[PDB]
Amino acid sequence: ALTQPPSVSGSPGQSVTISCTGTSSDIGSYNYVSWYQQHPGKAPKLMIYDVTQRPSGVSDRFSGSKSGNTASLTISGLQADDEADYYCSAYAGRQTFYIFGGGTRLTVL
Amino acid sequence: ALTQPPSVSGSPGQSVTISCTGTSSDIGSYNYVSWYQQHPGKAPKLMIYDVTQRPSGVSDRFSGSKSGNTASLTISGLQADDEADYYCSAYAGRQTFYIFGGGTRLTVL
Amino acid sequence: ALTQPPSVSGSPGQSVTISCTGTSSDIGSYNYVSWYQQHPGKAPKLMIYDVTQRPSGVSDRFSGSKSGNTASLTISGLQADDEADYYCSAYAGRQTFYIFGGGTRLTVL
Amino acid sequence: LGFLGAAGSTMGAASMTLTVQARNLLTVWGIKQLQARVLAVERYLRDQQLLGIWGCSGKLICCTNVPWNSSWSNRNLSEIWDNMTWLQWDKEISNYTQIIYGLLEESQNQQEKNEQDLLALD
Amino acid sequence: LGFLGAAGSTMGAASMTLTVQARNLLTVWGIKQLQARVLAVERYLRDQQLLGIWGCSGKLICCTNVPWNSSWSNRNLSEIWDNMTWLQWDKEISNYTQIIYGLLEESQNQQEKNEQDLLALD
Amino acid sequence: LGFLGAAGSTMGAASMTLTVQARNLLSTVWGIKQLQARVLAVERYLRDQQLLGIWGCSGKLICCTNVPWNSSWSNRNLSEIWDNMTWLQWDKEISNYTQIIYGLLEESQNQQEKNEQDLLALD
Amino acid sequence: EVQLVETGGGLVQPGGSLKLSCRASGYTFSSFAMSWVRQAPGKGLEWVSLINDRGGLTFYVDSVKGRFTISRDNSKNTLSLQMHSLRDGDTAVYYCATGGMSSALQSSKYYFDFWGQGALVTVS
Amino acid sequence: EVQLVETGGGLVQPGGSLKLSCRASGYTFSSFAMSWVRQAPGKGLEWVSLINDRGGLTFYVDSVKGRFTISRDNSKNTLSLQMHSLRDGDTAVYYCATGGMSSALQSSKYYFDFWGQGALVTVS
Amino acid sequence: EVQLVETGGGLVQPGGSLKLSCRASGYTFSSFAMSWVRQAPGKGLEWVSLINDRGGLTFYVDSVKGRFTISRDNSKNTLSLQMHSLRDGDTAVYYCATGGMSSALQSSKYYFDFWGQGALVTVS
Ligand SMILES: *[C@@H]1O[C@H](CO)[C@@H](O)[C@H](O)[C@H]1NC(C)=O
Ligand SMILES: *[C@@H]1O[C@H](CO)[C@@H](O)[C@H](O)[C@H]1NC(C)=O
Ligand SMILES: *[C@@H]1O[C@H](CO)[C@@H](O)[C@H](O)[C@H]1NC(C)=O
Ligand SMILES: *[C@@H]1O[C@H](CO)[C@@H](O)[C@H](O)[C@H]1NC(C)=O
Ligand SMILES: *[C@@H]1O[C@H](CO)[C@@H](O)[C@H](O)[C@H]1NC(C)=O
Ligand SMILES: *[C@@H]1O[C@H](CO)[C@@H](O)[C@H](O)[C@H]1NC(C)=O
Ligand SMILES: *[C@@H]1O[C@H](CO)[C@@H](O)[C@H](O)[C@H]1NC(C)=O
Ligand SMILES: *[C@@H]1O[C@H](CO)[C@@H](O)[C@H](O)[C@H]1NC(C)=O
Ligand SMILES: *[C@@H]1O[C@H](CO)[C@@H](O)[C@H](O)[C@H]1NC(C)=O
Repeated sequence: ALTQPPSVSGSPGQSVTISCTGTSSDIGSYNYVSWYQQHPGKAPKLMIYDVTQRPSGVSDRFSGSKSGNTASLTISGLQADDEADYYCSAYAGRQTFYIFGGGTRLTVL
Repeated sequence: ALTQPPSVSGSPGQSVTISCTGTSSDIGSYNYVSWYQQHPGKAPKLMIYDVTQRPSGVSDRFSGSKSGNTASLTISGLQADDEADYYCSAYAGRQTFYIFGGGTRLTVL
Repeated sequence: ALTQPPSVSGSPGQSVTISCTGTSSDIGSYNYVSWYQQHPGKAPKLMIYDVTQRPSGVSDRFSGSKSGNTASLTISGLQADDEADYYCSAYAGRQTFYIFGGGTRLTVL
Repeated sequence: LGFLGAAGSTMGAASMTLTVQARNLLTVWGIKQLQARVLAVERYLRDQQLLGIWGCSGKLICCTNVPWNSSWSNRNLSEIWDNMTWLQWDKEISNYTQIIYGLLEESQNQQEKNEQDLLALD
Repeated sequence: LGFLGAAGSTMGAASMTLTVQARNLLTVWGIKQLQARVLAVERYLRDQQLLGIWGCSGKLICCTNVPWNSSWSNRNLSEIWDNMTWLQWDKEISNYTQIIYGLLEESQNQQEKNEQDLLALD
Repeated sequence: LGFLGAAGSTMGAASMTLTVQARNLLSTVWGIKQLQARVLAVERYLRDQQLLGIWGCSGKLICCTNVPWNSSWSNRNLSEIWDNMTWLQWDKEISNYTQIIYGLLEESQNQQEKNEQDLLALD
Repeated sequence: EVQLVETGGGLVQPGGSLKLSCRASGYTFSSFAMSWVRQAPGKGLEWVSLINDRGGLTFYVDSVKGRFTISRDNSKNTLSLQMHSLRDGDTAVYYCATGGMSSALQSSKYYFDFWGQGALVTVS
Repeated sequence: EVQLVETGGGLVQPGGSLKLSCRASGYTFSSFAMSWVRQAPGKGLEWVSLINDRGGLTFYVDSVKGRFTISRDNSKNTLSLQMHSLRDGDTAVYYCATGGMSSALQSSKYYFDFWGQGALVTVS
Repeated sequence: EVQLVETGGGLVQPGGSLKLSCRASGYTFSSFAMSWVRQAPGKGLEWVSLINDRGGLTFYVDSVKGRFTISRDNSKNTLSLQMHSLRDGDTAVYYCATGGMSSALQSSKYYFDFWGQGALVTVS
C-alpha cells in the first residue's frame, strides 16, 4: 500500500502539498502516479494522470511532481469547493497492477 | 490436507454420508475426487473415481457427489464388510498434485 | 549462508581439516565448491577452485574434497606463513548464485 | 518400419513416427522433373505456412486452443487413438476439415493479439 | 474483407487482416510459368529467412527489442495507428528501412548469445 | 568481413557471423539450366530448414540441444575446440560421426515433443 | 457526458454469489479497457480487477484470483462481474472505471478515467 | 488380476539412503502411469511420487523434491524409488499405485486403480 | 601480472548514491566475467553482483536487486557498480573479481580468481 498523511489543511489563497510515498518497485520505476479526488457521498474523479499531466476540463491549480520515491500533488488557490478525500494510485508492474494509498482529508479554513 | 470427519457410524440397513471439504483450487475447479477404502492391515482399494463414477466390480451401494467446495461419499446399508477407513483424494492441479485427507472410521452397530 | 566452524587451531607439521557444510540443493547438487584464503590486512585470494583442483602458483600443500553434503580443505603440514582467514563458497544455482561460508581463524601455536 | 510403414498401425502408434514421413516430403523429363520439383516445394511450403499461421511452426505435434466439437466426431479417445488408423480418421473428419482450419486460424489471431498486449504492460 | 481489402483501411484495422494477405503470397510458356513460380518461392523464402534471423520465425506480429528512433518518424501512436494507412506509412519510412532491418539482426544476435549463456549457467 | 570472411577464424570468433553466411543461401537451354540451379538451391535450403525443424531448432542460428557429447567422437577440450580451431578442421574431424549425431538429435526432439504434449494434458 | 451505470443486487448472504452489470454510453465501448475498483465503508479505494478492451485478458488482485470473474460484451456495451463465495471482507461500494491498460497500438494509460456511480455490495 | 509385488525393506539410518523396487503383472505395463503413496504408521495417506508411462517425467511433493528419485524400467516391468538423506518424518508404509496421470492420447485418470501391498520404511 | 584497482568509495549519507570503478590490467578484459563481492568490517564475504564478459547480462542478490546496477565498458577497461538508494546495512569493503560466469564456449569458471584490492564504502 501507499502512504499518505491522514489530513492536510490551509486557508484560501495559499498552496498545499499532499505526499505519496512508495517503494522503488512501484513509485520509482513506473512514472504513472495518478491522483483522484473523491467528494463525500459521490464517486471519484481524475485530477492528474501519468505523473505531471492533466486531463482537459480540470483547472490549472492541481499539479504534480515526483522526486526519488516520493510523489506529490500540489493544490493552489483553495477555492473551498475541494472538500474531498485525495488518493494516489500507482502502477506497480505485473501481478500487482495498481496500489492506492489511504485517503487524505483536505480541510479549507 | 483436506478436512474430513474423524468418524461416522450407523446401523445396518441405514445410509451415511462422509463429507470432505477442500478449497476452490482443490475441489471446486477440479472434479476428480476419488475415494479409497482401507481395511486395517490391508492396502487400500479404489471405490469412487471422479465425483459420481464408480469402478467396475465395486458394489453398487457406493456413490458420491460434489457441490461447491464440498464432496461427499454416500454409502447404503452397512454390511459387516464395510468396516474400514475412507480417504479422499483431490487433484489439486500441477505443482502439488494430490492431497489425501484423514481417515474416517466407519462403525457398524 | 553456509555453516563453517568459527575457528580452528593447528600445530606446524600436523594436518588440519577445515570443514564446510551446506544443504542438498546447493553444495550437493552443484559440484563447484571453492576455498579462499584472506590474510587479515589483504584482499582474499583463491586456494582451491572446484572441489579438488588447484591454480598455478599456489603451493601443493593445499587440496580439498567433498563428500555427501560436506566439504573439507586439507593444507598438509602447517607453515608459519599460513596465518589467515579461510572461506568456503559454493555455486547454488541460477537464482541464489554464490553462497559464502563464514570465516575460520587458523591459529598456529 | 520405413516410409508410411505405420499406415496400418493405430493413430497413437503412427503418431510416434512422424519424422519418417516428414523427411520424405522433399526435353522430355527436364521440364517435367522441374515441374515436379517446384510442385513438391510449393506443397511443402503451403503446409509449412499453414502450420505457421496456426502458431505451430517448427513442431510436428502441436497442441492448440480450439475445443473439439462433438458434432465433428463423438467417439472417445479409446476408439480414435487405440482402435483406428489415420486413413479411417481422414475419411471420418474430411467434411469438417476446413471448418477446423478456420477456427485454428482465428484462435491464433486472438492469441497473437493478446500476447502483444501483455508485452505492452510495462 | 478479402485479399488486400484493408489496403485503404486504418493501420490498426488493417493489422487484423494479415492472414488473408499472407495466404495469397504462395515449352517456352512452361519456362515462363516456372520462372514466375520459382521467383514467388524465392521471394517468400527470403522474407521468411529475414524473419528468421530476426527471431520472428512463425509469427505474423513479432515484438522486438529495438527502440524506435524519433528521427525516423516523430509521430505519436494515434497519428500512425488510428489515422494512417500502411501505404502512407511505408512511404513515410522507406528511406530508413534498410537501416532498421540491420539493427534488428544485431539485436537478435545478441539475444541468441544471451540465451546460449543462460542454458549453460547451471 | 562479409561472406565466408570468418573462414580462417576460430569457431568461437566465427560463430558471431552466422547471419552473414545464412543470408547467402537464397539468390531454352539456359532457362532450364538456371531454373534447375535455383530449384536446387531452394531444395537444399528447405532440407536444412526441415532438418532444423525436426530437431526443435527452427528459427534459430545457435540452438542448444539436450544431447550429451560423447568423448569417442572427439575428446578435445573447449580451450582447443573453440579457441584454437577453425570450422573446416572441426567439420573434417567429426565427419565420420555426423549421421549418429543427427539421429540422436531427432530422437531427442521426438521425446521432448511427446513430453511437452503430456505436460499440457495435465489439467 | 460519459455515463456508467452499475446494476445488481445489494444484499447477499455469506457463501453465496452475485452478478453485477455495468452499462456504458457516450464513447466507443470496445476501444477502452475496463476495471472494477472497490471502497470499503470505512476504508479507501482498492482495485478489484481489470479487463482488456477486446475482453480476452483479465487480471485480479491476489485475494480474489479464485473467486471473481470479470467479463464484457462489446456488442451490448455491457461489463459484467461474477463474484463467488463473496466473503465478509468484500463488502464495499464497487465502481466501474474506464482505463488501466491499452491495446499496444494506442497510447498508454495506466490510470482510471471515467468513474461510475457505484453499487453497494453488502455481505450479511 | 493385477498384482503389484514390492520387495524393498526397512532398516535405515536417520541420514541413510535406501532403494525400493516394485514388480507388476496382470496388465500392459508400458501404458499406465505409476505413483508412490506413503502412509505413516497409524496416520493417513500421502502422495509421494509420480512417473509417466515412458519414465521421462517425474513429479514430487515439495518435501522430497530434492531427495527422491523415481525411475521405471518398462522392459523388465519394474518401478524403483531411490531415497537419499531422508528424515524422521519418512516413517511409513510405501505403496505402488497405477494411475495418477495419463498421456494426452489416452483417457484421463487422476486416480489410482490398483494398490500394491507395500513395504514399511522405518528410520532408526 | 594481473591487477585490479578499485578507484571509488568513501563516506556517504543515507539516501545518496555512490559509484565504484574497478580498472583491470594485465589480461584480456573482454574475455572474463566479473563480479562484486562485499565484506562488512566485522563479517565475512558476501557475493553481490555478477556481469558476463560481453556485459549484456546482470545478476544480483535479492537484497540489492532494485538498488544496484553493474556495468562494463569493454573498450576502456572498467567494471563499474552504481549503488543507488543505499542503507546502513551496506557498509563494507567492496571487491571486484574476475569470475563467476563463462562465455558457454570456454570451460566453466564458477570461482573468483584474480581479486582486486577493495574500496571502502561507509554509510552514516
Ligand atoms: C496389425 O494389427 C494386428 C492386430 O490385428 C497387430 O497385432 C499388429 O501389430 C498390426 N501391425 C502393424 C504393422 O501395425
Ligand atoms: C460428407 O458429406 C457427405 C454428403 O453430405 C456424407 O454422405 C458423408 O457421410 C460425409 N462424410 C463424413 C461424415 O465423414
Ligand atoms: C474508408 O474510410 C471511411 C472513413 O473515411 C470508413 O468509414 C470506411 O470503413 C473505410 N473503408 C475501408 C475499406 O477502410
Ligand atoms: C537516431 O537517428 C539519428 C539520425 O539517423 C542518429 O544520428 C542517432 O544516433 C539515432 N539515435 C540513437 C539513440 O542512436
Ligand atoms: C497526437 O498528435 C496530434 C497532432 O495533431 C494531436 O492532435 C493529438 O492530440 C496527439 N495525440 C495524443 C497525444 O495522443
Ligand atoms: C528519401 O530519400 C530521397 C532521396 O534522397 C529524398 O528525396 C526523400 O525526401 C527522402 N525521404 C525522407 C522521408 O526523408
Ligand atoms: C588469422 O589468424 C590471425 C592470427 O593467426 C588472426 O589475427 C586473424 O584475425 C585471422 N584472420 C581472420 C579473418 O580471422
Ligand atoms: C559413445 O560412443 C561409444 C562408441 O562409439 C559407445 O560405446 C558409447 O556408449 C557412447 N556413449 C554415449 C553416447 O554416451
Ligand atoms: C586441453 O588439452 C591440451 C592438451 O591437449 C592442454 O594443453 C590444455 O591446457 C587443455 N585445456 C584444458 C582447459 O584442460
